[PDB]
Amino acid sequence: KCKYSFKCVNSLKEDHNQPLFGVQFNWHSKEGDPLVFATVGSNRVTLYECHSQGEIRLLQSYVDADADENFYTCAWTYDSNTSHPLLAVAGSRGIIRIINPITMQCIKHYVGHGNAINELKFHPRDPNLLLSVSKDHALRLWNIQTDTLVAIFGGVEGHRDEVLSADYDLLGEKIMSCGMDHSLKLWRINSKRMMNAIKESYDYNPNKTNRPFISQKIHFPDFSTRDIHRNYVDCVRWLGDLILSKSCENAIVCWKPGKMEDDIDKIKPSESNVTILGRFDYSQCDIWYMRFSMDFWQKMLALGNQVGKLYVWDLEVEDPHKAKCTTLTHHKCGAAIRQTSFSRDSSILIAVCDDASIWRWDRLR
Amino acid sequence: KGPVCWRKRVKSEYMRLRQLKRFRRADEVKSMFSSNRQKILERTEILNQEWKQRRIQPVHILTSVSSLRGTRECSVTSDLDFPTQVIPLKTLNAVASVPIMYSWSPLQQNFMVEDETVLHNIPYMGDEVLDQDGTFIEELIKNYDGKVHGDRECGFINDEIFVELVNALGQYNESRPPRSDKIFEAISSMFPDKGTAEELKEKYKELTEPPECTPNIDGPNAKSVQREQSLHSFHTLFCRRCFKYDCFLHPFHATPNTYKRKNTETALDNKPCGPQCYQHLEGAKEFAAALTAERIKTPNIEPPENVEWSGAEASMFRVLIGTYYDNFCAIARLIGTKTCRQVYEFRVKESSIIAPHVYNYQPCDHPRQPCDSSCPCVIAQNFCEKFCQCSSECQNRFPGCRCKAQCNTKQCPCYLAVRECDPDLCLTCGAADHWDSKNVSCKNCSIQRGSKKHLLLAPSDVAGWGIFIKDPVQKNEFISEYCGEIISQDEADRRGKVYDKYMCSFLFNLNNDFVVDATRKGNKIRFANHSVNPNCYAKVMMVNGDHRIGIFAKRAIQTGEELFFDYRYSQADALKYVGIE
Amino acid sequence: RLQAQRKFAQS
Amino acid sequence: HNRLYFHSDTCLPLRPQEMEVDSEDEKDPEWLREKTITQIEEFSDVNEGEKEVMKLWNLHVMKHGFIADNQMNHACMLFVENYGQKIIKKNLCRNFMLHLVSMHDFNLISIMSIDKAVTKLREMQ
Amino acid sequence: TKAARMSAP
Ligand SMILES: Nc1ncnc2c1ncn2[C@@H]1O[C@H](CSCC[C@H](N)C(=O)O)[C@@H](O)[C@H]1O
Ligand SMILES: [Zn+2]
Ligand SMILES: [Zn+2]
Ligand SMILES: [Zn+2]
Ligand SMILES: [Zn+2]
Ligand SMILES: [Zn+2]
Ligand SMILES: [Zn+2]
Ligand SMILES: [Zn+2]
Ligand SMILES: [Zn+2]
Repeated sequence: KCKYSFKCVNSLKEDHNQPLFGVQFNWHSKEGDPLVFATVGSNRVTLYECHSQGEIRLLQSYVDADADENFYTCAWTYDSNTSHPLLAVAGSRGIIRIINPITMQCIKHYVGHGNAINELKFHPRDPNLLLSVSKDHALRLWNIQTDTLVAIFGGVEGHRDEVLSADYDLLGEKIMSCGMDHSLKLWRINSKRMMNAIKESYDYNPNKTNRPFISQKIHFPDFSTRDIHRNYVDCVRWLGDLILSKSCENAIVCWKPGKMEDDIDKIKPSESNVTILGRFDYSQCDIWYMRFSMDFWQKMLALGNQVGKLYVWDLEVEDPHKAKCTTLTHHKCGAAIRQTSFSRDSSILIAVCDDASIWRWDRLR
Repeated sequence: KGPVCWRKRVKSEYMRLRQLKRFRRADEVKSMFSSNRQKILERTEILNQEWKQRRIQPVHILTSVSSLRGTRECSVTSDLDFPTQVIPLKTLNAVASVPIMYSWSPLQQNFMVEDETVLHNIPYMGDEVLDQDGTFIEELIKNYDGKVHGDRECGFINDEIFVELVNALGQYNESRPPRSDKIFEAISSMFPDKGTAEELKEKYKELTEPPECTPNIDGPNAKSVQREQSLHSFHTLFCRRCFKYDCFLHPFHATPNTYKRKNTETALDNKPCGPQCYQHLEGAKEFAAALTAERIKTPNIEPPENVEWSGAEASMFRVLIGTYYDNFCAIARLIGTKTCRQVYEFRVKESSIIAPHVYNYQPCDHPRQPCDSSCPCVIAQNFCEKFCQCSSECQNRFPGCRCKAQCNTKQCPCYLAVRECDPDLCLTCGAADHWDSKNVSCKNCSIQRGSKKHLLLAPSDVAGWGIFIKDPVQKNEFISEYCGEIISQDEADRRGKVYDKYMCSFLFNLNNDFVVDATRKGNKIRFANHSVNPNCYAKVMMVNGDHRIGIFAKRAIQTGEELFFDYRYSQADALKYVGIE
Repeated sequence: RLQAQRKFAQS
Repeated sequence: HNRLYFHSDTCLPLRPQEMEVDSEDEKDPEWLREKTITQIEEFSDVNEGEKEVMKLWNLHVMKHGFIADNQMNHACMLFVENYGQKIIKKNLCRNFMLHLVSMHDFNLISIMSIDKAVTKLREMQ
Repeated sequence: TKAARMSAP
């Protein structure tokens, strides 16, 4: 048959009715602490708390003073010294704002990008390393501790159009990115050049020197291909050493650089080959900017489509897939589902929509 | 044979191959999935442990002190029939926005770029536009011959599958082509992005595949080789104009009379080497002079010394005689591991073996005949240059200037022809002068020397980003070159359609053949805005065989002024904004 | 054919 | 004063202590240097070999910005003063001689500079 | 088709 089963315990709708483009559970909270998630839409970011059973408690909501600002994405981190949770939001105006919910104040802002930021990510091992990808065709890596721009991942072999998504690997050693140009580009950050640049970002102090921090500028990815997809690529995730990415092709494709045998850490930039291992079939997702997510243990994969249908897949399945996916639909959920988010435990599955609706799905007892 | 019958058979063959490869790979991928799941498990565990050590005190909420009624509220409604939740709204304040900029690589000199026949991206401007007017996207695809990556009936293709398809095509076919020319047309139709068929034909050859090559002279495999083969790579790949190998600015190869040199000079008598030199019995200098005199037309009583000649040594000898012409004295010193006597011996052994509007400038090489109405230079209405392989005294060459000093007036023939001085011809003014102190008596060589002024990036008072000059400059002083990619007029038209729709273009016309595009890679002056009353002007000067754009001050310019120049448009595409104050 | 994919549904 | 200026590579603002713009002399783009190395290696049918000596030369002329032919005598001399030590490590001595022969064929260097260069190279052997 | 381009005399 199929796994896993959920039921829709609650649905809530925000007051602006603008699309919610991002949702993120706070996976940083210690176990035994309530499951928190954030949503970004319109010009505001709002925080909610999940309580048994089916109740979602509205915790906090912040708005940008600029009416034109529109948030697209958010991501969670912590300040390892005071141990607070920290939330970052970025959007159309191309500015990254950092909300500290304990202080309920915007402590930091970074405006180096030329255009809208499509996605945000945090380093698994380093909470101060924030990766921002933009419509200006660039990825930027920031050290939020020293307020320094570590590196810019754009240039001659950079993306030709908007960068839509990026994802660190589990270990934080490499980045995979994708964008409108149809290309997925691999950027290693375990190289000496990068490891050293991060280290120097920490040592940087503006009160100590008249010079600016010299941000490394990487014009050349360690691998690149346009042979996977045939249109804009809007979501890319690392599945172990394999890549999961989607296009307006109605399937999430699981592929890898090189020939079947080739190790990911033995891939040279000139490499021509990619190998498709398998596909995750779906329907009626033709619009771009439709993201999928996974749970922490990467056992289940979730993607909402544009007609309010969510698909959930089992990543422990042997062979295609093909079959089979568990599909859950609701009669009042008809708008497009921009993003999903699992809680740290796989118990809850949030989905957010074009019509400002939020949908809570819980797992089996 | 049928034109659609090949494609039909190709499509079916492609479907059949994709199947069995996948049926076979399923075995491997299933093995790889488990392996990958193992890596996932280990690494998720390492992240999970690191999480256990951390305590974050998350999930706090605040209401107090009670709302003062001057704060807006956020309301969320629920299907669950629970009462609606209302929270005060916390404003995020006062972050300045930076003008829009798409990323670009920096350049000091222009960069040659081949035309791209298929655009690999459809610009997204149109969701807010709501497709109107859509004819623009349709006409945009017209310019690429309807070729976008990837538009095709078939779904997936990769190098591994592509080779198998060509092989399966070859076996399908009577025999043999051996490798078919008709077929690359058939699959190029199924794959507009992969086409043209000849590009596929070259790409197939690339993947399939060391003759003809010359192994390393400095190598374990050095072989005895003729002088042309040993130099075949340096001659064929070196650029005479800018002195690099496989340069970024000049597409054409050797002429190839340019690498041929004068046989002289000076064929002189030099002796002794010495002392273990090639002497002194008849045929030392005599048989040598006889052999080269016998070879040109169209003794040696002592026995030669017994030595062994390596591949490298012989090939190097064959190279050195081409350039030193029987000066065995010098050959032996450079070969180093042989002596003047032994070089001569080898030459003697070798002799007794038996063989079995403005147009972009390009050099002309019609070796004996003169530069007349058939010469491409005069056809083009351009002077011949130092790069031309014509006569030293060709009437169509440009002489330099004999100026004393700055030669920034019409009296300098260089300046008057809208040409910068030549460091190889303008030997009096100082264009040839000391390179390191780059400010020099000749003020007509700034573009060659990149003597550009310091420019400052800041939000324009006029539009988006603008550029500002740090320190003041006087009238007609050189500010900077307008660098960028160099592209054909056709390629500029395709890029232009999208730039015009986007409403901004960094396009600058160079000459009939090429346009300079500062969009993807360029330099700081690219941010200069348009103004009908500008403070700067543009000269397309001709610089050492290249056309280069120069931005100069039309007037005296004070510190921190924003620089503007007249674009030469009709126009309101879309400025429309000149000028403030 | 293949067309430019959009960000939102028609209505 | 104050107009606020920004860096071109990195759109971060320019603090008043940094400008002082710019003491550094412009420029050689680093990406161009990496492009050339990766482009030479791309050659099917070229010596290892020949590629390495070409890469060294390309980097050398790019670094100093040679415009003229009269510079090429001084250029071949500099190339041993700076890259000669690395040429000996890689056993590129004879390909560097081929380069000198080529450069003479193209009419850039005097023949007295072939000997004068191999002499200086072997003088540091 | 004539994409706008900058010019000089
Ligand atoms: N005077 C002017 N008024 C309105 N737009 C201008 C302008 N001068 C330049 N531009 C815009 O800039 C393009 C030239 S590139 C000049 C840099 C640009 N102002 C920027 O901020 O990035 C033009 O196609 C136009 O879109
Ligand atoms: Zn060149
Ligand atoms: Zn001698
Ligand atoms: Zn001539
Ligand atoms: Zn001629
Ligand atoms: Zn000529
Ligand atoms: Zn002159
Ligand atoms: Zn002059
Ligand atoms: Zn002069």
